[PDB]
Amino acid sequence: QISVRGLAGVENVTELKKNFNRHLHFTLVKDRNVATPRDYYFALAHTVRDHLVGRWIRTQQHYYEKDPKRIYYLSLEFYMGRTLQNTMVNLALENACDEATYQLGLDMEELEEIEEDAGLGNGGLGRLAACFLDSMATLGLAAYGYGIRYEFGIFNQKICGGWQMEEADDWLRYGNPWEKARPEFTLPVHFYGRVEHTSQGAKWVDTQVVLAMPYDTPVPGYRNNVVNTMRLWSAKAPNDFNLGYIQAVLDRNLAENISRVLYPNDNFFEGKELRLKQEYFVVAATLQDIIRRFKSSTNFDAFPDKVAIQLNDTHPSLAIPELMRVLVDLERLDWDKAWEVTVKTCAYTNHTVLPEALERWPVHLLETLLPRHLQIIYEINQRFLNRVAAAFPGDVDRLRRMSLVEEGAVKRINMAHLCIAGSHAVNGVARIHSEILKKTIFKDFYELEPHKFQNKTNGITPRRWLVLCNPGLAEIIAERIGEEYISDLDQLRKLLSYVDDEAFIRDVAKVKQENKLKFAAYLEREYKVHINPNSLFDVQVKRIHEYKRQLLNCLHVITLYNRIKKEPNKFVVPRTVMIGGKAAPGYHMAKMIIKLITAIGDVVNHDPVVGDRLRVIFLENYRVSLAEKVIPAADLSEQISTAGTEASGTGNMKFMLNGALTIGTMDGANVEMAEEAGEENFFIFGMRVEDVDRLDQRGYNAQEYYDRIPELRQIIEQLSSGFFSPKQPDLFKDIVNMLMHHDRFKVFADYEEYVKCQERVSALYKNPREWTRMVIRNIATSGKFSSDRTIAQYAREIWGVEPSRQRLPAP
Amino acid sequence: QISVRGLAGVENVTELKKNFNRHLHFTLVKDRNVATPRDYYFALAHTVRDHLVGRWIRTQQHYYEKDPKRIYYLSLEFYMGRTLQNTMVNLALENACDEATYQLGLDMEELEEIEEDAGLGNGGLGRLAACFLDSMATLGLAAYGYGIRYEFGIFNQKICGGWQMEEADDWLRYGNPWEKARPEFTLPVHFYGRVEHTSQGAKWVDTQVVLAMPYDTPVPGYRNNVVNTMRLWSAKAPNDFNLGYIQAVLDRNLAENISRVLYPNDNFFEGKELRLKQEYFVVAATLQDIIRRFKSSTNFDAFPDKVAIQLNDTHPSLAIPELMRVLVDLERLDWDKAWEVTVKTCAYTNHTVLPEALERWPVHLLETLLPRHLQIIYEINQRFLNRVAAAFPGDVDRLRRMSLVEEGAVKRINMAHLCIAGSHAVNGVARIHSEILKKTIFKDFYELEPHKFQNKTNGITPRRWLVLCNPGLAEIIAERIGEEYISDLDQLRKLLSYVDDEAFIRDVAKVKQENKLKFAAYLEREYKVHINPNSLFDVQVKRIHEYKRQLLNCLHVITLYNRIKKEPNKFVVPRTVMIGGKAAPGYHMAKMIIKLITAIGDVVNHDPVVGDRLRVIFLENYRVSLAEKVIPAADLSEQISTAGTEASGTGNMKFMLNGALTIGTMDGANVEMAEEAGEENFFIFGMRVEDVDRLDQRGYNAQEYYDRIPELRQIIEQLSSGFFSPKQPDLFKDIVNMLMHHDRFKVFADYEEYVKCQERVSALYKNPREWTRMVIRNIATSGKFSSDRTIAQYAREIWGVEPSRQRLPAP
Ligand SMILES: OC[C@H]1O[C@@H](NC(=S)N/N=C/c2cccc(Cl)c2)[C@H](O)[C@@H](O)[C@@H]1O
Ligand SMILES: OC[C@H]1O[C@@H](NC(=S)N/N=C/c2cccc(Cl)c2)[C@H](O)[C@@H](O)[C@@H]1O
Ligand SMILES: OC[C@H]1O[C@@H](NC(=S)N/N=C/c2cccc(Cl)c2)[C@H](O)[C@@H](O)[C@@H]1O
Ligand SMILES: OC[C@H]1O[C@@H](NC(=S)N/N=C/c2cccc(Cl)c2)[C@H](O)[C@@H](O)[C@@H]1O
Repeated sequence: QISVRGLAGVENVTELKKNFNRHLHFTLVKDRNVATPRDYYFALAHTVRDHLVGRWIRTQQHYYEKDPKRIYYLSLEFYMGRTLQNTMVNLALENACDEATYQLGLDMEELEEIEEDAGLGNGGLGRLAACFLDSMATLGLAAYGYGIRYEFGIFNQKICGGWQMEEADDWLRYGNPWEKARPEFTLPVHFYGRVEHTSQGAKWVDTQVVLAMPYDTPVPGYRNNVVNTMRLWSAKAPNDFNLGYIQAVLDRNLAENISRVLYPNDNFFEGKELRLKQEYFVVAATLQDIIRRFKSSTNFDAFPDKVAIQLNDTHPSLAIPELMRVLVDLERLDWDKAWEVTVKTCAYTNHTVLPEALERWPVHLLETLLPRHLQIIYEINQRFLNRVAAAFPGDVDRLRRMSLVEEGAVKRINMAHLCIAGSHAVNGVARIHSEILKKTIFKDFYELEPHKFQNKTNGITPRRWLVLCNPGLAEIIAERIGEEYISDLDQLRKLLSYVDDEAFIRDVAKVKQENKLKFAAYLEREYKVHINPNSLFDVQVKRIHEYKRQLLNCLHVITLYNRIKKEPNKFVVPRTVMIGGKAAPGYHMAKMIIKLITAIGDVVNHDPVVGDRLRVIFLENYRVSLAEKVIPAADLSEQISTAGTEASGTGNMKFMLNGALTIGTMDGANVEMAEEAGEENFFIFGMRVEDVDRLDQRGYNAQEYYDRIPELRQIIEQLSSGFFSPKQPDLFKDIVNMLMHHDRFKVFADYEEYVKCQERVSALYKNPREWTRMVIRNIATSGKFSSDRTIAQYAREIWGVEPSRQRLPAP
Repeated sequence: QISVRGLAGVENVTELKKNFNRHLHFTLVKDRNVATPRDYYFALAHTVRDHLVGRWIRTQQHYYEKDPKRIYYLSLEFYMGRTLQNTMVNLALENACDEATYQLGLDMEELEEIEEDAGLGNGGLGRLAACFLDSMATLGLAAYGYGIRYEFGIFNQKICGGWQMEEADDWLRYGNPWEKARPEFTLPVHFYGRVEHTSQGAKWVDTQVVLAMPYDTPVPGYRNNVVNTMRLWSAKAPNDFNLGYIQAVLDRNLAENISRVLYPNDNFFEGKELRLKQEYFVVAATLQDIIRRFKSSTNFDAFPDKVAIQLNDTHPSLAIPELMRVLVDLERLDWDKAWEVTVKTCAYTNHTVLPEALERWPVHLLETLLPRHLQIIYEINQRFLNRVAAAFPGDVDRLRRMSLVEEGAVKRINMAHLCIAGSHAVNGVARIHSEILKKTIFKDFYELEPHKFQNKTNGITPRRWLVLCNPGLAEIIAERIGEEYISDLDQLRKLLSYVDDEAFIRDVAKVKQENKLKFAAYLEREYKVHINPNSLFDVQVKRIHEYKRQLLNCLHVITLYNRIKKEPNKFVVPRTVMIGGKAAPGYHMAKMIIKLITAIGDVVNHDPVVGDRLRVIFLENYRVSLAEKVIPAADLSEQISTAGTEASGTGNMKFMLNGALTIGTMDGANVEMAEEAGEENFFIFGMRVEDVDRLDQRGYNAQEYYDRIPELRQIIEQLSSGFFSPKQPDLFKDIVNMLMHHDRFKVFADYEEYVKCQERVSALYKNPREWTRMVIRNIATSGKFSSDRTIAQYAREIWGVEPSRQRLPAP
C-alpha cells in the first residue's frame, strides 16, 4: 500500500502464507474452524520470528570471528513495548505480511493489537534503554543489553471512581514468542555469608545460592541484517534448596521472588532489601557472563580494550565492587591493577538531580547481604579520599562531602559517588543537565577530575517513533526526499525547502487530521468517549510527578473553563485536553493529582454552556503502545517541568518528530530543541534555571501570587470550597495546602506566563497554514534527536568504537 | 534393525532428517557447531511431536461429530515416565527415527536418556492411570484423563551415607515439549466464603477465586491413529489478586501453591489443607469442563448416557457433592433427579484396605474451605441413613458404622462411604481384594446394595512394558507368532507350543542374558558398581512399606551371608540381590529400612570370603525409566507382601511379562497370576489370608519364632549387637523392637517358608533349560494381565461402551 513499508513480491507472500498455515497447525495445534484471533497473532509472530534466526546466528558468529570490542549496557529497566511490528519494519516485511494476512482473510492491525507490551520499565529511563538497543543494532555495534526478566512489569492502571487502581501485569500468561530460554548458560549468584581471611587473601563463604537463568531476545537493526541480543536473567532456586518436605518445596518461592516484579518508582528511592537483591543479581550474573565470553577470545590488561560496561544510572553500580571482587579475590590481581582495569571498563550515566531519587544504601543492609562488597567499598573510599586529601590539602569539609560513606543516624553508601570514583566517564543526558552536574551536585568531583565529565543528549529511535507509529507522515516525507533519512535523521533538514510548498503543507496537515480521526475513533470504541476531532489536541503524557507539573496544566484548564463561563457567547479555539500517566503506588500526592484531573473532567465535560469547546480526558494506562497512538495525533506537546528538574525528557522529542508544536519551559532537552528549531518556532515560557535560583534565595512565597492574580485566587477558592467535589467538599485540601505552603516546584510562579503563552498557541491555531508551516520547521530540525546520533557519540567519545552502516550478508 | 520397530523407508528417513534440521535451526536457534546433546533431544522430540498433530485434531473432531459417550478418568496422579520412545512406538516411527538420527551421526538411545520422567505419581496407583490412558486410546474410547500439572513431581532420591535424601524434581526446567497450554479454556475455582439462603435456594458467596489453566498432553493409541487427551490443570492467581503493592504481587504465590507439588505419601493419609485444596481444584475445574462439553452437544436426563466419571480412589470424591452442587444450585434441578444423575454418572475404584490410607477429612476443614459441600454431604448422609434404617429396622449399630459422618474427638467425613453412596459401581483391583471389600471393610454396604460391587483385576500396557522396554523379547516372540499379540496379549498362549522348542529356549535365555549384560554395564557407567552378570538377579523394586516386607527380604539376605560364612567352601548359586524404592519423607521406619539395606551391602559386598557369590545393591531413585531398565534384566521377582495387604500389585505383572519367575505370597494379583500360569510354575510360600486371620485371633507372638528358629535368633542378635553398624551399635534398635513387639505384618511368621522356598529357586536356577522352560510358561500365560483386558471390562461392565480395534483414517 505505502512505499516505506517495503515490497510485497509474489514469492514472499506465497511463502509467508505457507508458513503461517504451518504454524497454526503444527505450533498452535489449531485449524481455521476453532482458531481465535489470539491464535492468529501467534501464528503470525512465529512466522515473522522465523526470519530472524539465520541473521541472529550469523551476527553472533561474526562477532566471535572478528572479536570486536563488546558493549554491555546494564539496566534494571528495558521498556520494550510490542515487538511484532518493529520486527517487520526492521526486516522490511511489513507490506508482505500485510498482503499475506489480507489474502488469508485477516486484518493484520487487529492481530497486532493482541500482543502484550513488554512493560519492563517505568518511563523515560527504561524507554531510553530500548531506543538505545535499536540504535546500537542499526549502527552495527557488538552490543548486549543485560537486565532482569520480571514476571510482572509495570502495573496496568485502571481508573475507578476517578482513582487509580493497580492491577498485576501478568505479561507472560500466554507465553512470550520473542524469547529463547538458555538454561545451558545458567550461573550461580551468591548472597549473605561471611568473609574469611587466609594467608592468600579474603574468601566469601557460607553463602546462599540463587541461580540466574538467561532468556535471550533478538534486537534487529534497521535493514542491515544485524541481530543483537538482549539477555534477561530469571531467578531459580537450586534443587537441594531448603533440602518438612512440602514446606521446603513451597519455600523455593523465596529465592525466586528476586525476578518477580518491577519496582514501580521512578525518580524516587526506596531502600528495600528485595530491590538491593535485584541489583546484585543482575550485576553478578552479567559480570560472570562477560568474563566467560572474554576468556573465550589470563591477562586482564586487554580487558578494557575488549569490554565496555555502561551503567544506566546507579542501579547496577555494584558492578564496580563486583568487578574488583572477581579480579582481586578470584583472579588474584593486585589491587592497583584491578582498579585500573575497572575504571577503564566502566562508565556511568546520571538521569536525575532530585535528591530523593539518589540511591543511598544503609550500611547495615550491605553488611548482611554483601559483606565482601562492603569491605571493598570501604577500601575504594579510603584510597579515593587519600587522593582528594593530596589535591586539596586541609580541605576537611571537601573530604566529608566527597566520601562514599555518609555519616548520620544511619550510615549510608552514596552510590553515585561510587560510580564517579569507579568510572572513566560520567555523563548527563542533556546539555543543561550536564552543566548542572558540574556546577552543583557533583561540583567537587568535577574539580578533582574534570576530564571524566561529559554530555550525551538523549534521543529516540525514528524507527519506532516515526516509521512504525506514523507511516502516513513517513511516506509523505519519503516522497520528497527518499528513504535514507530513516537511518540518517539529519536529512530531514531538506524539508526546509518545502516550507512554502502548497502541496507539502496540505499533505502534512492531512496526515495530522487522519491521525486525529483514527485516535478519536480509538477512544469511542475502547473507552466510549466522544471527542471533537476539529479541536486542538492538547496532550501531556508522562509519569505523574509534582516536578512535571500536571498541576500547572490543571490550573490552565480551569482558567479556560472559568473564562468560558464568564463570557459564554465569545468565540474560543476548541480544545481537547488529554492528560495521562501512571502514579507510583505509594505516592499520595500523585494519586490526588489524577483524582483532580478526572474531577475537573466530570464538571467540564457535562456543562451544557461549554458544549464541545472544551473537553478534559484522562488517558488510562499510558504505556508504550498507547504512546504510539496518541503522539501522532497530538497538536500541542506539554513539556512544563520547573526549570532545572527534568534531566532531559524524551517524550518531548517524540512529539516534535510527529508534527506537534511544543509549549515548554527552558528545561532539559527542550533547550536544545528550541535551539535547533529556532525560538520563534517554539512556545517558550516561564522561569529559567537562574530565575528559580533567584527565587529560592529570597524565598518562594506562594501567597504573593494568590494575592496579586484574581484569576488564580478564584481557582484556589473553587478547589477549597468543593466546587470540583460537591459530595466531599474538603477532598482537595491536601493539594491546596501544598500549593499555598509547601510547593517545591513553584507552580504559581509560572502561572501568568503559561496562561499568556497558551493564548498565543490558540492564536496560531486559528491560522491553519501558519500553524502547519511552523510544524514543518519543527519536523525538519528534529534530526539531532535521533538516538542514532546519541549512540554514535557514546561509541566515539566513551566506548572507543566506530559505528558502521554497512550490511551484513543476508542468507 | 528389528522388525517390530517398524519400517525405515527412504522417503520417511529423508523427511525426518529435513525436519530435525529445521527444528534445530528455527525452534532451537542452534547450528551443529554449538548444539548440545540436550538440543539434539529437543530437535528429535519436536520432529516426532509434529506427527501427532493431524491425528490429534481429527480424533477430537471425530468425537465431536459422532458424539459418543465420553469417559472421564479423574486422578490426582498420572505416573507417565518418558514420552519420546512411547510416541515413536505407537506411531511406528522407531526404526525410521533410529536410521535418520544414525545418518545425522547421532545415537538415538543416548538422546532418549536426556528426557526427564514426568513423575506425576507415587507408585502403583499413578502408574495404573498411565497404563489405562494408553489402553483407552488403543481401544478407541473417547477418553480424557484429568489431573493436576504439578510443578514438582515425586522427589529425586539421593542416598547419602546410606540414608535417603530428597531433592526437588524440577521436571519443567527446560520446558516440556509434550504439552500444549490452553489458556483460552481457563476456568474459575471457588474457595472459602459462606452459604446464603434465598427464596430460591442456597447461594455460595464471598469466595476467593483461583484460576485453573489447562495443559493438554496427547495420548496416542497403538497404530490406530487415535490421539486422546490428558488435560492437567495449573493454578493461576486472578490479576486483581490481593489488589503494599509489592507484597500483593509476591502473595500471588499463595494461590498458585495449589499445583506446586505432589504429596509423596502412598498408602498413608495426611489431613493437610493444601491437599484438600488440590482435590477440590481438580474436581471443580474438571466438572465445569465436562458440563461445558456436554452442553455443546437443558435436560440432564441424558447426562449419564453421554458422561462417565471414574474416581481413581477417593482423592477426587468431591466430584459427587460438586456435581450435586452444580445441578441443584446452578441448574435448579430437584434433589432426587440430581442424585439419580450423579449416581448413574459416577463410579469408584478402591486401591487399598489399610485403615491409615483411608481419607477421613475433619469436618472443621470442610466447614471453612467448602461450606456448601459440607451441607450437601450432610444431606446425602441423612437420606442414605434413612434408606439403611428402612432396610435394617432397629439395627442402630449399622447406622453408626455406615454413616458418612464419623463421631469422636474430631468429627470426620469418611470419603470412601461418600463414594459408595454416590456411585453406581464400586470395584476392587484384584479378585481377592474385591472379595475382602465385600466380606470386611464394606460388608455393610455390600449387604445393602450387592449389585454395586464388582472386580476389575489390574493390568499393565504391553506397549511400554514389553515392546518399548524389551524389544529383544518382543522380536523373538514376533518371529514365531506375528505382531498381533501387541494389542491382543492373549495370543501369547500360542507360545505354549514352543516350550519344548530348542531354538526358542535358546533365544529366550539369550535375550535375558543380553538384558542382564546391558544392565550390569548401566550400573558400572552411571554408579561405578561392579556386579557378576552370571549370578541370579534377585529383584524387589516398589515403594518402601512395612506391608511390602523389604524386611523379610533383608532377613533372607543375612541368612545367606551367615550360611556362607559358616561353610565358606560349599557351592552356592551366586546372587545379585537388588532392592530399590522411595520412602515417603515422613515415614521413619521406611527410612530405617533403606539404611539397613545399604548397611547390609556394606558388610556383604566387602567380605573377601563371600567373593562374588553374593552382592546386595540398593537401586537409587527407582522410577518409571529405571523400571524399564531393571525389569527386563530380572530373573526373580520378589512379591512378598503379607497376605491380605497388597490390593493388586502391578510390578508383579511387569516381571511376569519380561521373563522373570516370581517368589510370592498368595496376595493381590499374585493369586490370579499363579492360577493363570499353574501353581507348579510359581514359587508360592507363606500364610494365606485365612492363616493370617487365625494368627490374629489367638494373637501374634514374635518371641515364639525367635525362640524356635536358631538362624533367626542369630540375625536378631547381629542387628541388636551392632554387627551391621560397628560405629553406632544401637542404630537398628527401632527395627528390632518393632519386629519383636509391634509387627503388624508378621515378618517372622513367614520366615521359615520363605527361606525354604528360596532354596527351591536356587535349585531350579542350577538347571538353565528347566529354568527357561518355566519362564516360557509364565510369559505364555501373562495375557490376562494386559490393561487392554482390564479397560475392555470397565468399558462393558461399568461405563456402558464398546471398545473398537478399528483404525481411524491417517492423513
Ligand atoms: O513460545 C513460548 C516459549 O518459547 C520458547 N522458545 C522456543 S522453544 N524457541 N524459540 C525460538 C526463537 C527463534 C527466533 C527468535 C526467538 Cl526470540 C526465539 C521459549 O524458550 C520459552 O521461554 C517460551 O515460554
Ligand atoms: O535519561 C532518560 C530519562 O530519565 C528520566 N529518569 C528516570 S525515569 N529515572 N528514574 C530513576 C529511578 C528509577 C527507579 C528508581 C530510582 Cl531510585 C530512580 C529523567 O527523569 C528524564 O528527564 C530523562 O529523559
Ligand atoms: O516448548 C515449551 C512450551 O511449548 C508450548 N507448546 C507449543 S507453543 N506448541 N505445542 C505444540 C504441540 C504440538 C503437538 C503436540 C504437543 Cl503435546 C504440542 C507449551 O504450550 C508450553 O507450556 C511449553 O512451555
Ligand atoms: O491399583 C493400583 C495399585 O494401587 C496401589 N495403591 C496405591 S499406590 N495407593 N495409594 C493410595 C494413596 C495415595 C496417596 C494418598 C493416599 Cl491417602 C492414598 C496398591 O497398593 C496396589 O496394590 C495396586 O496395584
